Amino acid sequence: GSSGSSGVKRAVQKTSDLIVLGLPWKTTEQDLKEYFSTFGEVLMVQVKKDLKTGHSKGFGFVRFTEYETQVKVMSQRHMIDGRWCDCKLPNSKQSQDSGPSSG
Repeated sequence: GSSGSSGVKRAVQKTSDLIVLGLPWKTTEQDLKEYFSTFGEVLMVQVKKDLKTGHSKGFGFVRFTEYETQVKVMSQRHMIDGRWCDCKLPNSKQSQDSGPSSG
């Protein structure tokens, strides 16, 4: 079958906001700051929540002070409150709107 890639999308870039998927509800922005702070120092913390049910979307945005910290974070996984969470970079697929919002 057709399968096999040589050198995945690799482009030079500096520290950037990382999106976390598989986050619990109990865990909030304030809690995430303390948890993530364990790796070093939290530079940015945010938790996305729905408006239909009010329950967290299960994902949010976070940024570390050191690029090495954020990079090493995305490399390995982390168990928050016994829940499985993964850190990945935001792609075109998900483009959170801001300021100028049509509507």
